[PDB]
Amino acid sequence: SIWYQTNYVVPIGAPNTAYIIALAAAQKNFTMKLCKDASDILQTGTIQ
Amino acid sequence: ETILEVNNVPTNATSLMERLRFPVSAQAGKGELCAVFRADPGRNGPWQSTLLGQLCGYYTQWSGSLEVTFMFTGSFMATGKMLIAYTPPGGPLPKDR
Amino acid sequence: GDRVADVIESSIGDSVSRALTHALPAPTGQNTQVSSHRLDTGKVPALQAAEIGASSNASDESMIETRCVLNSHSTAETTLDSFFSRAGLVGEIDLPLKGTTNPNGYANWDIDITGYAQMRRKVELFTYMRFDAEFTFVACTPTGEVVPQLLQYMFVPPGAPKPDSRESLAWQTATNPSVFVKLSDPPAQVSVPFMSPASAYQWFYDGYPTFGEHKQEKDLEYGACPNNMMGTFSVRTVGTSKSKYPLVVRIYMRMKHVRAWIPRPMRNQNYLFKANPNYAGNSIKPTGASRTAITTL
Amino acid sequence: EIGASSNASDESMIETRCVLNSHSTAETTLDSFFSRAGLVGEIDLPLKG
Amino acid sequence: GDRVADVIESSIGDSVSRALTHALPAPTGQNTQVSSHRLDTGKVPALQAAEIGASSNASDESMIETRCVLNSHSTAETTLDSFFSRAGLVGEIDLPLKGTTNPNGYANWDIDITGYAQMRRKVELFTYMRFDAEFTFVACTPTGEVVPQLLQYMFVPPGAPKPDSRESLAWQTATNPSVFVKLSDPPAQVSVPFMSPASAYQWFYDGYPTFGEHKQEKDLEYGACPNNMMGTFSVRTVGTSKSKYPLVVRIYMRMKHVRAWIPRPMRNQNYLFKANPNYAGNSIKPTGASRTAITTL
Amino acid sequence: SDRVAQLTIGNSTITTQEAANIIVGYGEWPSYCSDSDATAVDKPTRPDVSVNRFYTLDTKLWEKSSKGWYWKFPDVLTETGVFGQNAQFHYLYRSGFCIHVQCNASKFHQGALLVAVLPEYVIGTVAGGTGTEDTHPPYKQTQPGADGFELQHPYVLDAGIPISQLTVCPHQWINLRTNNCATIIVPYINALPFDSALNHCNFGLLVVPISPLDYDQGATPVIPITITLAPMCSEFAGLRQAVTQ
Amino acid sequence: SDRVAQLTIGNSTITTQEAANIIVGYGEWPSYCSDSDATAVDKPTRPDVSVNRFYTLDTKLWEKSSKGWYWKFPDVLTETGVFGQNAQFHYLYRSGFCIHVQCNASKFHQGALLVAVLPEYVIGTVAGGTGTEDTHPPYKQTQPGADGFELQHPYVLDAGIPISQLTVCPHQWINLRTNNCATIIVPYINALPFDSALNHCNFGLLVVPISPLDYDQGATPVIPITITLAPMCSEFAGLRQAVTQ
Ligand SMILES: C[C@H](CCOc1ccc(I)cc1)CCN1CCN(c2ccncc2)C1=O
Ligand SMILES: C[C@H](CCOc1ccc(I)cc1)CCN1CCN(c2ccncc2)C1=O
Repeated sequence: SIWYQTNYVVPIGAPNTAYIIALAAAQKNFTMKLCKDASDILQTGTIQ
Repeated sequence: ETILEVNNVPTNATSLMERLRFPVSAQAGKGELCAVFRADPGRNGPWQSTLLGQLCGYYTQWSGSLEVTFMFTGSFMATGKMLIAYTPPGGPLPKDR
Repeated sequence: GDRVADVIESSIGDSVSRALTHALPAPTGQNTQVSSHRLDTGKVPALQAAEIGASSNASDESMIETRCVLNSHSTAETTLDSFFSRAGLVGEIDLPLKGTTNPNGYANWDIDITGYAQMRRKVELFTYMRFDAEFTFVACTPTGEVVPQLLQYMFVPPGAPKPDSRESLAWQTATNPSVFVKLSDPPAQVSVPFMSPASAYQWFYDGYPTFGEHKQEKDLEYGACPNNMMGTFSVRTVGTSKSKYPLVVRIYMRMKHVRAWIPRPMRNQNYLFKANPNYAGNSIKPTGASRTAITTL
Repeated sequence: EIGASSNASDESMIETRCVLNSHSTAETTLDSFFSRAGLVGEIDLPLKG
Repeated sequence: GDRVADVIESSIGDSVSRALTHALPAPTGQNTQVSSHRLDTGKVPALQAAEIGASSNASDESMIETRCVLNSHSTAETTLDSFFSRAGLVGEIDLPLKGTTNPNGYANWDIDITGYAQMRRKVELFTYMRFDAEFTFVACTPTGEVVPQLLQYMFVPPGAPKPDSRESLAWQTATNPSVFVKLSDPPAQVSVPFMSPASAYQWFYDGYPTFGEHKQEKDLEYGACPNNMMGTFSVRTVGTSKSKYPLVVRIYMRMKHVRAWIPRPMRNQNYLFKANPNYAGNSIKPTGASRTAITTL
Repeated sequence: SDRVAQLTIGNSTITTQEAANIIVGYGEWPSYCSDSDATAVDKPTRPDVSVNRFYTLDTKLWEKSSKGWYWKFPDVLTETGVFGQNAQFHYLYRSGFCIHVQCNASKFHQGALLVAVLPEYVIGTVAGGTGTEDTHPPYKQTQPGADGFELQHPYVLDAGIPISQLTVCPHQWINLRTNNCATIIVPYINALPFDSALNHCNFGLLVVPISPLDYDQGATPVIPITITLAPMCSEFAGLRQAVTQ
Repeated sequence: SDRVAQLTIGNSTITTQEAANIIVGYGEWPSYCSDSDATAVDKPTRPDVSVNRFYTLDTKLWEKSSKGWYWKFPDVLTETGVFGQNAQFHYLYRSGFCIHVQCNASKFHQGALLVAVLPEYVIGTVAGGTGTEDTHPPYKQTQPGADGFELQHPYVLDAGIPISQLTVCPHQWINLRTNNCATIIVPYINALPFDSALNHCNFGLLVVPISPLDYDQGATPVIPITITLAPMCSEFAGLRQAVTQ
């Protein structure tokens, strides 16, 4: 969860709204196991 | 790192690029809530936009710490302090800061 | 740094679990040693105090005059692998033509071996078990006849798409393991590893899988531990058209490389459901045969 | 903006204990991922068609 | 024993309080060294950042061209003992003949020195103080006359019976310390040790002396710390009959062997009560003199 | 010399002059989780004395017709003292236990209680009597809290298993003519290094009279049975707000 | 290099890119009580990470006319997280504190807050105005809890002493054109080794605007001030039932 600790303060002349971009990934202690097919299958009918 | 679609609400084609970023703006100083999302990487939701989330779908089990880096794209003159929290299992959606 | 005495001398953090007993080699039954009459005071092997919680330490030698007996009887057939490494039925999957169950030429079976008493009672002697396994699939028609039909078995791990039909895209099986075999071939057979996220599977879990209120409608989840749910086993006739023959698939499991912890009392009431130890209250029967009087055979 | 992923680790963001991680990375190698037979073609040879 | 790494390497228990500053000897004021013009970039002693919370480090030498000055001025008169070891009035006890106060020839005085501004303001510069003291008792009639009257002063520690009259049995003083002296003798004088149960007396205690609800009628106890209440000082004329003369006893205290901790701002509003820092709200005056304009003297 | 005993841990001390030794379950003492078995990365909190002490939670009355009772651990303590708080504020928990069941009578009373510890004590229902209804035990029966719960059918331990074989678990007997208490020390038992003190009960404590209590008219008829227990080597992790369930 | 900073303790981390160094009160770091200064004999409990972490308790709004506020320690935390529980269950308590007052604005705003720590901050009353009534401050004013309390007469710190000399106490200033936070570390201050966290407040935190907040119409007018604090080297003793006061 993300909360406002203080407040987005800006002076006269600058936008009252700005955006944040989130970038995620895994740490170096991350591993995976038990290979399986993905939940999605990107095909409806036959691919011609 | 890949872009996490925290703001996964818009669905019409013309507004899809808006999922890539969420906003912040001048508030009323009441420690208001900005956004929330589950940290589950292999679960439907924001994580599905990341390469981690997709690769994750090819494996039944995972283990490890995750990391999310937030980049503020406001103007240089804009300032602010945010509280980003991670609530381990059992803790319900925090009602307040 | 640590300066106050109570901190320096504390045992907070000791990861070495002190053990009071150690395993010794016992390939054969213990021998019997010679013994003679003993008319002593102070010595009293026959007298015990069961309250303590330990079994009697009294031996043959101390209760009667014994001879010497060199016991060479082996203890090998009572090891865990010897006991469990015997293939037994743990699943049956029906693929009928005209039916109420699977009249679509495919079937999904939740991997749970608790639907069969013989096997179930054996494993439930232990609380935790870690092991690998060898699965064998015996297929034929309901009369036990063998027909030229090709089948596909596929392992669908939790999170992978479960086929919804005989023609599902999921049968492309690009990542899931699949086995293609004919009913005419010998039984298919494969080795399966220990796949739980836990250090061991457990036949008993006294708790709930999630947090929150546990109201009536959610009591179906008491005792459900995801760590035991390994996924789905799917089977289909390999064709876009319905098979000409009704089929039956019997699934046999043979554990190997077994380890078990915490023994428990053995089931003495008939099983009713896979998911729990529920028993029929109106039919609580004694563990065994009964007689008319304690003073008569 | 630099283009690199965060270098921040668990140890530097919170007080951590020692954990000896023995989890294998073997099942995520290229061969482990791709060396699984999958359908890539279907050829029909019907009688009347 | 301790085995897990986080326990072995923890600092939980360090009783050695790391100090960032150490006291140096300073018997005299610092000397001034010679200095010359400096026309540098990067160097900037005059510029400070008060926000940090520290005082300026800029010195005379770095702000102007100075000569050499050997400063031999002493710092001795500003030590704690030099400042406090000066006897001052801390109590007055009246023993009138015909009166409304103590017309019985005896009086009980609660040992509290906060009834006198001069002394009080000095000690309140520090939060905690540990010291011994020398008490001097000056007695005479109200005109300052000396009369042949014998008196008895007695120290009644908390828990000892407070005399209830001039003839009380408590004046037997078998264990309490008492001083018998005539108004004609020089002032009585004795040494008192540091008697608190705490490592130091404290002129400010932000709390309550007991647990429980702290309702209106009990707010009289906010700030009351028993550790500062050393007992009662009792005085009487020595006789079963009333004295023929009215008396006044002035109590002077001179601290010695003083130690103080945590300096505080100094009182700037008139004192009103012994027990608290209450001030007159309708008369909040500036700390000092004022003027008409900031640009005029 | 094996009959007398004192158990001191934390700020609590227990005494007994009619004991029957001490049982250390499965032959091993409670120990903190090693750095190799552990998986969670955050530094744990090990309160020590404030939580590893003797708590006396409940007292039942033994009667000529009592059936027996059971308590679940750590369910019984989740709402008591500093241990409870730590169990609520933290997601992860692990610890051992020292259980001391008390019950004294006179040299003229008789009876025998079996005191045992059964790991993963899953409870079952009578399935509607005929065994056709797939009923399930309610939260108040699976996690009875400190009041424990009374066995409906002791012979099968309300779980379809013979109580006659319960002795295969760490246990002691309280035979009135012999002792007035049982003492069992239990290490952490689970297939995981830490778990939720709320959602998972590692084991259950069973106190069942196998030999019925008896005495003649005129002897004190009120024979209590008290349960005292102390956590051991308590470790907690995954901090956040308190949660009761 | 003195402007940037990260404070990590427990499972909490604070960052700032406009700091003004760190103040360590009276020149010394918090330390656990030594075996020679101690007097209580029971073994203490030192929770460590579960209690020594950053807690963000309150947010006030700085205005062109604000007078200033104060909070009492450890009063502010007695009802929060695991620290609160330990402070309630135990008679004795001692610890240090790391205080981080936050307040950011824009390069076009101006103002200066004085952030200080005053030990034994005893509060006084206006004595009925004329100074004849011997009034006393109510419990809600002496121990305001987490909401703190607003100064009635800042010039004299509601205690008859000049705020102009408050700088003689550990302090920092939050001058908007210079920094957006103050950081003060405070050791245990008392004439005793341990004390009640309930009946005695070791010190008070004062946040008073000396130079009034100002800005032109059009700039964000909502300038919050948030209080985050972390106990350090917390030690507790004299265990028993929980008590709120
Ligand atoms: C050995 C099986 C897993 C077999 O996995 C596969 C996987 C692929 C294939 I091809 C064949 C079998 C697990 C059996 N277990 C693990 C514990 N468990 C269980 C069932 C009901 N209640 C508790 C535990 C249970 O049924
Ligand atoms: C030096 C005195 C004790 C004098 O004790 C004796 C004892 C015997 C005799 I004969 C004379 C004097 C204590 C003074 N103090 C200690 C602190 N204190 C106090 C008063 C009001 N508010 C806080 C503290 C206060 O008034």
